[PDB]
Amino acid sequence: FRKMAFPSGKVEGCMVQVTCGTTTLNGLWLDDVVYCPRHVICTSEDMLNPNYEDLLIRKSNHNFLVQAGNVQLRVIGHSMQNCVLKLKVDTANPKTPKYKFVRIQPGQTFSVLACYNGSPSGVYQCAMRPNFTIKGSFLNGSCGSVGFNIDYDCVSFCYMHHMELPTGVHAGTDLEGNFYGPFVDRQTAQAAGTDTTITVNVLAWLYAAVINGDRWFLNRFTTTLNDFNLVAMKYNYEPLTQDHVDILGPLSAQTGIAVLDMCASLKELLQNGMNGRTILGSALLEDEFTPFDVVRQC
Amino acid sequence: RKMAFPSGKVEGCMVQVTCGTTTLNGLWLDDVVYCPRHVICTSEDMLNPNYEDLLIRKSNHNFLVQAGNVQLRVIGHSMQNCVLKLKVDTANPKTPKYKFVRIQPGQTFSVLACYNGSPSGVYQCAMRPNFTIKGSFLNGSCGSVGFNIDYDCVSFCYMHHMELPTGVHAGTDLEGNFYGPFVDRQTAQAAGTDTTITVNVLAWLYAAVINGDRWFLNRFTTTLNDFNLVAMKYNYEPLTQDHVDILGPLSAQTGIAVLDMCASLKELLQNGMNGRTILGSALLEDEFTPFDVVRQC
Repeated sequence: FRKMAFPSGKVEGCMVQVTCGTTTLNGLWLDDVVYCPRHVICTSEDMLNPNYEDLLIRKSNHNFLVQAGNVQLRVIGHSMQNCVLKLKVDTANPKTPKYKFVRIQPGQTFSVLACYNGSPSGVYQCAMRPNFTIKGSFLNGSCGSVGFNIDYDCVSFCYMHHMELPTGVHAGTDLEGNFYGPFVDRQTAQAAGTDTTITVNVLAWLYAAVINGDRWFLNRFTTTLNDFNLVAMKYNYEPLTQDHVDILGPLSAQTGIAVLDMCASLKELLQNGMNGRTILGSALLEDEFTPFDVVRQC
Repeated sequence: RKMAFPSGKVEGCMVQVTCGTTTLNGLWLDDVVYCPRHVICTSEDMLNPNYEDLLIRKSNHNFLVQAGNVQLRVIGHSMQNCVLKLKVDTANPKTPKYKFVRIQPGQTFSVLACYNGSPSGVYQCAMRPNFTIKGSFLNGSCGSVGFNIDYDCVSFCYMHHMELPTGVHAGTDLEGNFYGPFVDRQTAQAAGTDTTITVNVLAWLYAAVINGDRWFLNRFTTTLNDFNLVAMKYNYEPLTQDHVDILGPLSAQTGIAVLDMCASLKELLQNGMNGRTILGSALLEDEFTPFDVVRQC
């Protein structure tokens, strides 16, 4: 089983480079506006304690060198929405796809077009962790790269990359500029909270392995909902809510295995390990597959 | 993380090819459409098709090439080996700069998997030693292509043809030559025993020490002959001298000579990883090449 990213074409055409001062990073070009992280304007001296309203009011339109591959791009206006700098530009992007700006919730999956200096470098599928971070591959220069789902024509932009956190993990905002998590585009001592496993996702990953013909982890047991949580907590798993149960109903009725019976297997797998075995090619319990993802690609 | 190429230069090449009641994918590049030759076969045909014969009878009006909504009219058809080349009336505007390439086992490429011509998603992939490739597709995904990009330039490696009982896939290079001992005929085929790609494990292990996974090292050193004897009994492909020189760039940037790293690997092949993981896998993953590692470090 393969983690599958979305075909990045519609995003590729919106990736531009944005420069301010000595700083350069990526921006997102939709419809005569260019979205980018607001720290493009800090001197990294300003990073310890930046007054953004003060640094921005000291900037002219001409202070923003914006390039889209070959051609410059005139900035005729500039404003700030929460942590995102919104750059009015001379020309509307003709490759603007159909889009929306979505704020996802932790556990949900999306794809990331990692870029450098406005050049797309690669694409990958990841997940927002319960502690509001993204475990990803970002060299210095990924700032501004975006996270999205594509649905029919419609790119659902849900994430823009801002910061690396000491843990090695990545913090960003939605495309409105509100951070995911207790993180601030500033140089504090913010550490990521304690990560947890997305219990609802590993369960859905377990149905897929049965659907693709693996039954060896099941058993004869079942478990109350409360009993299952009190056990999984001990392994740093996210509580399983009645909402999480309902979400799984589809995948249950397709396989014939009740959702709490399936939790009975997760309990056994957590107590035993896999005894040398694997599941869809992993020796780990995979939490970056959501119920939606499993229904689509199985 | 595993990191596929930007897909949009290829997305704008995916078209649908229907012939009878098989419908699969095709690649449209400058007035030709590329496609598995087993589109011209049916229920009973593909139990032993004579392909030269099945195609000398059919004509252009047995092929339905659709680029989304716009239908392309086919104005000539030829085979190469197992690729079917349908000439069409309209040259593709979105045609990119491109080469046909044939990759080697243990090389990586990106699969832009599509269904009836519209692309589903992209993933990163390796050509296994047994010449199959791991993961899953299903019914509609033949004609989905594999590729690398270098500079402006899409290098096409692969075209999906077959699935096999292992749960794994079989395809040709873009010139119609099969990768592996497989045929575009519906009778019983199987992967050979696949082996693990030794030089990609070493490049992975380097990528670990490049990110401060520093504990699987030892102060020790095996050598090429003594290491390969291990390789043979854990079903790892042998390490070569070209395998070492390739890893120089990564040995240069660590202090870790390549054979030292091999002693580390042996004691993981023997003992195991002993509880811990390396970059969050309990497996010694081997679908990252030395170039892949550097391209992302």
